Amino acid sequence: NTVSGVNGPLVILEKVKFPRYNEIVNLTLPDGTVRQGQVLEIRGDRAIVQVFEGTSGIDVKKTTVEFTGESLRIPVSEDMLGRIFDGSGRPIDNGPKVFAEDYLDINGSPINPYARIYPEEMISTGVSAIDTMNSIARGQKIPIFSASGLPHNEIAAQICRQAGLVRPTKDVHDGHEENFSIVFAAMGVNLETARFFKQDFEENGSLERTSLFLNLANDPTIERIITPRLALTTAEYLAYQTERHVLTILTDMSSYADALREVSAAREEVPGRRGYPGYMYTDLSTIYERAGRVEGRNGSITQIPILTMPNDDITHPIPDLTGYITEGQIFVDRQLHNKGIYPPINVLPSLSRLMKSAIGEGMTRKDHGDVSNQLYAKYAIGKDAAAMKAVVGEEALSIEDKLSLEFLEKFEKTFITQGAYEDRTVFESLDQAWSLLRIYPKEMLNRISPKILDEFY
Amino acid sequence: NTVSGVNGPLVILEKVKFPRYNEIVNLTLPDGTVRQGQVLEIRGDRAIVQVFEGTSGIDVKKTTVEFTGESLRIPVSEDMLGRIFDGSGRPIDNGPKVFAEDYLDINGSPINPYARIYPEEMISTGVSAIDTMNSIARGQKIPIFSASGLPHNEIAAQICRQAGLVRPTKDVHDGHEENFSIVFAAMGVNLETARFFKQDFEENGSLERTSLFLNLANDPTIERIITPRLALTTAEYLAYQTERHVLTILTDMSSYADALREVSAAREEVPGRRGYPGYMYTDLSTIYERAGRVEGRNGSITQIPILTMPNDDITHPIPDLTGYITEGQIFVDRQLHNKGIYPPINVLPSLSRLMKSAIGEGMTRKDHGDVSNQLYAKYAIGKDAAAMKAVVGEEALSIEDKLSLEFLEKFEKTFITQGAYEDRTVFESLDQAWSLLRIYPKEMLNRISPKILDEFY
Amino acid sequence: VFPTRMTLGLMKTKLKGANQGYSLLKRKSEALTKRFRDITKRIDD
Amino acid sequence: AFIILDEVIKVTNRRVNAIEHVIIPRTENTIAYINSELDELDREEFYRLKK
Amino acid sequence: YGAIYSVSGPVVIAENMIGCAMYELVKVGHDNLVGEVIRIDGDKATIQVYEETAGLTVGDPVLRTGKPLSVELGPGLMETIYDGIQRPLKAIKEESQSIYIPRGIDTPALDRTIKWQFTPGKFQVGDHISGGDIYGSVFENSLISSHKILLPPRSRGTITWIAPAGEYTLDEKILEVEFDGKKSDFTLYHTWPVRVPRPVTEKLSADYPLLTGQRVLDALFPCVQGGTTCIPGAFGCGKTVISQSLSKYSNSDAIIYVGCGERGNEMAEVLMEFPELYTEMSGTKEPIMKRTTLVANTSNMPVAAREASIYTGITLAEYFRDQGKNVSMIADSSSRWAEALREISGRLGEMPADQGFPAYLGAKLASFYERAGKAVALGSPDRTGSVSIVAAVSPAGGDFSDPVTTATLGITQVFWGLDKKLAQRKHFPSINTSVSYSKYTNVLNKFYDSNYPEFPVLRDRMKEILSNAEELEQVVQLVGKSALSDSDKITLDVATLIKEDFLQQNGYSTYDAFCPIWKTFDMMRAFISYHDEAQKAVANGANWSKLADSTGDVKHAVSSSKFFEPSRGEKEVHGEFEKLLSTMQERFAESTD
Amino acid sequence: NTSNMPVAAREASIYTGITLAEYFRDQGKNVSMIADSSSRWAEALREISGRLGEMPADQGFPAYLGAKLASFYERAGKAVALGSPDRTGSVSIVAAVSPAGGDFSDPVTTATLGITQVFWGLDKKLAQRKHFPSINTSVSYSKYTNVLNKFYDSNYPEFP
Amino acid sequence: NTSNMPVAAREASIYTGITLAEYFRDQGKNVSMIADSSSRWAEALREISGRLGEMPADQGFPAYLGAKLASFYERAGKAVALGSPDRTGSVSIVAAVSPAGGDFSDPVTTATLGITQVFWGLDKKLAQRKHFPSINTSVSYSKYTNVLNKFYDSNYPEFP
Repeated sequence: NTVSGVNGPLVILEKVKFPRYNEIVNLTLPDGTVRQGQVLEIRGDRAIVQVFEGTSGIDVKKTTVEFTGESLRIPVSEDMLGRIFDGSGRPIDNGPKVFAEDYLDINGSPINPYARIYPEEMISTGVSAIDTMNSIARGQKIPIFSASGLPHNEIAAQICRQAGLVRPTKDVHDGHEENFSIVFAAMGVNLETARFFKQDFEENGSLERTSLFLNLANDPTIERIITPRLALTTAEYLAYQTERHVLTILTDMSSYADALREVSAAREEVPGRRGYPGYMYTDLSTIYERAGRVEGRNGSITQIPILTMPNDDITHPIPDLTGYITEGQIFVDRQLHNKGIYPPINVLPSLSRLMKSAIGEGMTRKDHGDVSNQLYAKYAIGKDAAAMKAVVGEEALSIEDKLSLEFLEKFEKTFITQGAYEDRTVFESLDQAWSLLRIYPKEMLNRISPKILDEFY
Repeated sequence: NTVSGVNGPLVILEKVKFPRYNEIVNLTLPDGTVRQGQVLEIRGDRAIVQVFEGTSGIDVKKTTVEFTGESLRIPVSEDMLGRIFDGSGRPIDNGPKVFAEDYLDINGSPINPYARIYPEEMISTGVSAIDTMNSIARGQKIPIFSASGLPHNEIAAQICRQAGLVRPTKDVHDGHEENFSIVFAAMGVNLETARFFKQDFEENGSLERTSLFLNLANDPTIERIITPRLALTTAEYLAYQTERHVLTILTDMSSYADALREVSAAREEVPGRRGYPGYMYTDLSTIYERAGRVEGRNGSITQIPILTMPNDDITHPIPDLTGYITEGQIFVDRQLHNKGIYPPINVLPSLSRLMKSAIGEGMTRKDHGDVSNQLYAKYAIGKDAAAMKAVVGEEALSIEDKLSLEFLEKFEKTFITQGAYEDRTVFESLDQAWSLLRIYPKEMLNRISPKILDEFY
Repeated sequence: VFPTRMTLGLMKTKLKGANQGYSLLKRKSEALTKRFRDITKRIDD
Repeated sequence: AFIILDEVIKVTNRRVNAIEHVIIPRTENTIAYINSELDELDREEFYRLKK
Repeated sequence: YGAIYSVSGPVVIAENMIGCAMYELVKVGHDNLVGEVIRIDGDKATIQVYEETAGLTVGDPVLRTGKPLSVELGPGLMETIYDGIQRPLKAIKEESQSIYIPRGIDTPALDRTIKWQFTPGKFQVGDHISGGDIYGSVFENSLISSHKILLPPRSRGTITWIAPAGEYTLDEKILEVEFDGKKSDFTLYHTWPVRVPRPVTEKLSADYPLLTGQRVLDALFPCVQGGTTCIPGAFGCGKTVISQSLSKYSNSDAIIYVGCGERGNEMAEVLMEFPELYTEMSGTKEPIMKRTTLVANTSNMPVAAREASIYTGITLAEYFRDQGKNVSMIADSSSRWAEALREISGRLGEMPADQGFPAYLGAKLASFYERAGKAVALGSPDRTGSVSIVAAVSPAGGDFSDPVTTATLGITQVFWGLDKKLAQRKHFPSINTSVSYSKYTNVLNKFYDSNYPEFPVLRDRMKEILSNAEELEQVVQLVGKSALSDSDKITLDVATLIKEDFLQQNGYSTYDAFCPIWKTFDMMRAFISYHDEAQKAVANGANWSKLADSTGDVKHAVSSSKFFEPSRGEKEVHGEFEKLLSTMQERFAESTD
Repeated sequence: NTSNMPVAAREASIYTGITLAEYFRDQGKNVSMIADSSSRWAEALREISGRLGEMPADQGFPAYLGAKLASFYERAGKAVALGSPDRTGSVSIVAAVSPAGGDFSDPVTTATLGITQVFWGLDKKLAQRKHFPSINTSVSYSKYTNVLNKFYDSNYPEFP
Repeated sequence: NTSNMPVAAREASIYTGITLAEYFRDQGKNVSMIADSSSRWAEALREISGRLGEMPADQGFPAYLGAKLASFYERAGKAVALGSPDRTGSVSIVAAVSPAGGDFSDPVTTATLGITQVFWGLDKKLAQRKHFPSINTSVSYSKYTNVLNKFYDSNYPEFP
């Protein structure tokens, strides 16, 4: 019938019981302009919609409604790469015409792929601080935790730029002979940043290989969050159906989170813990749904979501819920940034707990696990000692602590300092780790089994 | 009328408004299962009940309700000592009924059968550390505040079992010539832990002296709050009518805080900081109202509540509010527990607001108040002196502090370390005290009168 | 700036650290100063 | 020995005063501001839900 | 019957629904999705649907089946990986071509076309029977019969029919009992509501220790069987790795491993790793797997699916306890069960009461732990079973005094620490000595005492060394190292030895990561024998530095204790350790003089 | 009133005392009013607030709190009684407070120091030594001192 | 606009002032839009949610705050002019905010910082020594710096 109300951007339509869940409605406004909307809820002789398009143009009773009859599904095809899309599907290149071979649920309730084969072979980044410390295996969801007051967007662009030199690094490792695709999902991203991102892919030559779904925050909130979900589904098509390897970079998770809070405020749902919802977890798990190695056991979808800590803490709702769903984390420091070490990653609270499983032989060493353990322990002591120097004085310090102070500086300025376009092989990165480690003799190193130590010292 | 609905713990019944408040209702299920509840709220043709057992498994048109016509009361007798009850006052004997001589309402009493008279006679727990430094008196409440780094129930058991072995020692001293009784309430105890308490009373011979009312961790939150009210009324009967001093042991108050916090003081209503109600005070105060010296003037109920501090916190609402109503506290610590000290009781953060003044003279010597000044002082100085030893050595350590260093050790290892079933009278406790102070000369015990000191040294 | 939620456990222990430190180093100081006075007098003579 | 004592007393005195003035009151100011924020979250949460 | 009133979230509300209970099984819509009516508010029933809604229409019919939602406990439980309400995942891979079925499918609880071996028990014609009695068995482990098929509670009467030994289907009769008229015919499986406990005749205190195998766990306090245990986390503490290590090392009859709302990658890890691992006693086909029955639920499955997880798993453990088997239940993470309770709270849109957590949260936790415990088996034959629960926790509320961690530490009886910082630096599983207690220690240690170990005396001194170490640690930081006496240096120095050998645990099982309890006592015996000698030397005159040089050879050995194996000295302890006690004495006499 | 006895009686307690006291001020009687304790008293209010289902304010303690504390201290003081005789009385309120939530910076205590003109501390060490009140010269102040030293100087003392 | 001058004026102020900058951008003019002070705008969202009866989100500031701010910055940029002659115009936003919790931990500062590319801090300790505008390396960045310093390098300076 007609709009009962509009409260914020959300619309209450008083209509009949033929729409399904996540079924599209088409709002006919008397301005000669159609807007589209998706049912958040269907309820008795009413629907709660948030409109994807516009935000005004509403009328009280001069509105007319009609149901689209079709629930939101993605047209996914063999060629989706080398094209620029928006999640709203607007023409900026492509967007409404993108080819189709299947229509797939965003929900991902039919196919739902999930590992049942262990995180298999190594994935390269050419960053020592990612590969050595945490290590990445196919199908892994390891997150990059960044901060605000520092550019989180810049750390996403370095990962983008060095990505796709990565496929050659894997080629070298052998047992990877299949296509590489990047599926890039932008949500809450600025117009200037968007252009940057486009640039990174282009310079490597991965533009041809990448599919972009773009949303900005001037598009309605519900749309913004659907945009990466559509993109993961497209990734899933590539991964399962034509047995390709997909790395999907999903930025910005804070932005996904921002939407969640706004949505719900007079529905059955209502925002819970700390002003961020109590069902915030489910929303993150839908993104995690389409992650792991795919069925048939070739190809994988690997996922590195980009998360920003807004006050530089893990106790805040956005980093806290996420890190639990993840299987370790990578920690970005403000202090290495200010000094001018790029990319600035502190390894102190960084671990990925499937490091053992991720690494294997023939592409990574057996010493690899051992090597990470050594760097943490010394790096940790060095930090602890620098703090005591400050208050009490150098009467507390000892000779061992001097080795440690010296070890902090060598680690920060050699291991963590590298290019934005300077890619490496995994074997080199372990060789440089060793160099730093040479300053403690064998008897003060005990984070490696002594058997392994004698070989590589 | 039939059940309208159940939303969480709270049950909505459409049943008519003719039942009174505190009125027991019987849920008649088609599964041959009868469950009882007490009306939380009686309203106009609806009632909200929380069910004593279960909350789910009822229907809305195959479960019907009947009103008993009798409100929540306990059949009170003195044949209840040596008998095992649950958390409604029903037996778990598997033999004969409770037995009554009166029916007393459980709410903090209908009539309030207490008077306010200052404490004047010692109550003994059979452990030197509690009794000398922070004495217990008739109608005075001093809780044991312990933490989840301790085996808090296991310590709780030692206090309780050693009680009432005190009564023949007091009898020779002439402080108690009228019987001892124990009323034990378990709230939120484990099946195995519950068993330990019981076996400890059998061994000591203290089973005959106690009645146990049991609430298990798996029984409803409303069952759990009913449990101490049963114990205190039973104590009030023993105390008022047959003139017994009755020592009531309520472990664990922390579970009690949990039941209230969860529902029955946060049903849909707004609680204060950290989810723990602001009227949690009001509830605590009900328990304290049914405790104290009673008509007879050889009858009192002395109370030792056990509160377990979540993580050892001093900014959490639970120890702070409870702590205002009670007259001091005994603080237990983690530090002593590690060293191998049992029971690990420290008397320095601890306080008993009225030491000599609370307790009497006739069954305790006059030296108790004086000795406590010396033991406390030395103990304080003693903590500090050990930290100093570690740095300075013993080549420049102070003489006063050198004796205090050795004093810290003995105070722990003999005055605070005792057996499992080792019982010590108050006279005895006093003698040990002087033995530890005997090492210091008179010129480092200068806060005491030469007459008393010359006798007691 | 300072953490949004739960610095308090940490800050509690920071508070404790600080406070123990002041006591012990004042004792260490107290012993050095006490000995030094005695040595000063020996020396003048 | 007296000369080494002479040196050490100056260092040790600096430290007692340094913990006292800079560290302890910084620690008071921080602990209070985050305690009050933290409490505000628990109470406002309840207030929004209740309303 | 009913008409769908709202579909809101993955939560569905349906009108015209009365005569429905709060345990009733309901099928939602005309696609017939699996559901359960959790609560009812008036004519409108609030139903959680354990599959997602991506096109569920309003006004479609909802059919109450007329019975509760239960799970089948019967044949086919082991050597199989299941979902939150149990439907063969393996069958689903092949048929549905997807890891779990599409929304709007229903698959049967067990394989229906698979036939099993019935053996008749000790209850024949005219013998009286009751619940938890063994009417028969199936075989589901090679060396043993791991599964006793028992009569459900509140089933009684006298037997008209016992089927003789042979192959039957699980839907076909093997037992009939006559009570109040014909009570029923019974089949190989039985249904039991999973939200509801399985009764016990009586509980008898945990007093039987049985390995954990991990070096640290065995050391601070003894290992326990029939106990209840909390181990911290942060989902970056090598929680998966110790779980796999834990499965191999426990020698219990049966294990239930429950992934509450896990990664999917974690579920791959265990499903793949288990058949490669050799059972320590004597192997079986695909050894560890065959003795494990798996409930493997991911977090990406709805909130409904994750709440049935913990429940069905404990119900398999409680049946097994009643069967006469000692069970290890490993739950990872109990904080993810609690995370789920929050999600249902947000979806239902109820007010919090527990710091951003639902009203029912404290009570639900408390109820779970009680179902676990050491017991004398339910039934008239009387057998021994126990369930030991090892439960992982992690924060979930942004606080260090969080509702999940606090209410669980109360109901638990063994508490062994774990620090995130140590674990990353390489010391997993980590342990915090001042943030630990165990109530079962007193009886268990005394058990190890009688068998050979001098165990009680050692345990108290290990903690003591570590206590003094914390006190020392603050002085060491501040003043420095240049002020501590000879005695104090040792305390730190022996503390190093324990930190090195127990807290670190090298590998899955490589570097002899498996320590038996008797080996652990020997590892400890070597350090404390050294401590007492070491304490005497400094006291009788010998500089810390001098004492360290002179100890030399015996110190390197005790340092090297973890690579060594006890299977080449005796079979559980090392001849090398016995020789070590003589060497200590000899060294000491030379060095002192 | 002990805290166990009904909450009406706790809240009415200060009120009943001030009205009674004020009447004695009208009678021409100098009254000493001793209250123990206002921290408890703020708590009586917070309890009532949560039961009813109104929102309390700062630190979980109510909105009405501050106006109620404030009215109470300003009610007490030296006055000439109503009516033609004009007899002089006084009401002096000495209220005790303790920490509430265990922090002594919480709203209750801090609100009351601002209103007060008189402060006299308590210290555990000084109390053990038998010094009562347990005051030194910085745990205590009086701003009433000025007028008071002037009053005493008049009487004969060289007091200021 | 003035402090209690109509809340429509305050809420609208930022939108109207950016619309005027955009008209000018389309002619191919460079504009600099100095918003002073948008903290007060943030206070205006706080008010709009409460008066309406909507529930807000973290720290009594709604979450609709964050989307509404992001849309405002996106209307800015360097641009190629609307219309067929083609020119380049700009709308360059520099916006002040403030604390609201006496920290930079409050929802207002952190949300606006999330979006931003240039960050120029605030230092109370430096402000006392008489320094204005007071910034520090540790509280400021510009992601434009790299490209900017090269530009400055051309003009004569050793700037990078």
